[PDB]
Amino acid sequence: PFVEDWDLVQTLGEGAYGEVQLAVNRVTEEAVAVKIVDMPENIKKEICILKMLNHENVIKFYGHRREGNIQYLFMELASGGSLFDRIEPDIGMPEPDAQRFFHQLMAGVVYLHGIGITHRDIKPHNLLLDERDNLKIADYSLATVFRYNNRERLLNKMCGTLPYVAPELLKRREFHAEPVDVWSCGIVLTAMLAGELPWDQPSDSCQEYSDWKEKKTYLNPWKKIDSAPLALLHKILVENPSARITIPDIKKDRWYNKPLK
Ligand SMILES: CNc1nc(Nc2ccc(C(=O)N3CCOCC3)cc2OC)nc2[nH]cc(Cl)c12
Ligand SMILES: [Cl-]
Ligand code: NA
Repeated sequence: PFVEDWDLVQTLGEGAYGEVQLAVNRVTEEAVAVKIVDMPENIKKEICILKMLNHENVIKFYGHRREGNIQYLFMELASGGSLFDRIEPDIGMPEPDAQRFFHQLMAGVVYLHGIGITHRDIKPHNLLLDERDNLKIADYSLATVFRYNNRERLLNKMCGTLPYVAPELLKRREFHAEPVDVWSCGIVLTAMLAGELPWDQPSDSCQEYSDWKEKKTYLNPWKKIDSAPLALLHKILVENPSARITIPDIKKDRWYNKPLK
């Protein structure tokens, strides 16, 4: 299987709609990633957002080709695979590696927000790694514009992944985009530091979430996390989105700025 000059050589991942393949150019040996979609107002938006992206912690879009019912979206390859696969279950990863990834994730998210794009599904499966283990935010199939001509639009559509999703998204008819992405970054931070997700969803009927709101940090996963990163998580995973820490203030946090191995 192939497309114009590229061979499709290995399945890198399966998706709801699609598949991502390792594409290797027959002549040049360049290797890229190609997302293959069967059957497009949506993918029209997606491609449009994809052509905006230019930042070292965001997956680069190379171009696309339509061949019948199939669209081929060519993108930078992340040959390190996903962050998901660097997280040891029940353990996490070393704190200095978690911090570095968190810095890189912030740099990507600030970039996105700066161009008025929200990603809306930040989680370790969507955070890929290049050959030097530089983090790249991938998959813009749920991404959308929240700021345009310097005017913010609130969101109303429910989407994302329940364990990463902010509580306002389940309780409010409309909500601001930025604090939803900040929240998912805090759940990613927890996963990195504890190798476990704290709750099934941030709802009033989920006991693990009530436990957090009651500050029972002698329970897992919090008891596995050092007090400095945990103090940051206390400012990110705040139920009311107007009281939640913003990225400019994350950048002032004591753990964020702590030198580590
Ligand atoms: C899954 N999506 C993607 N995947 C990749 N790369 C890779 C992802 C996973 C692996 C990986 O460990 N494997 C082991 C298990 O069998 C599959 C490959 C390797 C990758 O590269 C060589 N690069 C992308 N760039 C944009 C998207 Cl979107 C994307
Ligand atoms: Cl996890
Ligand atoms: Na698991």
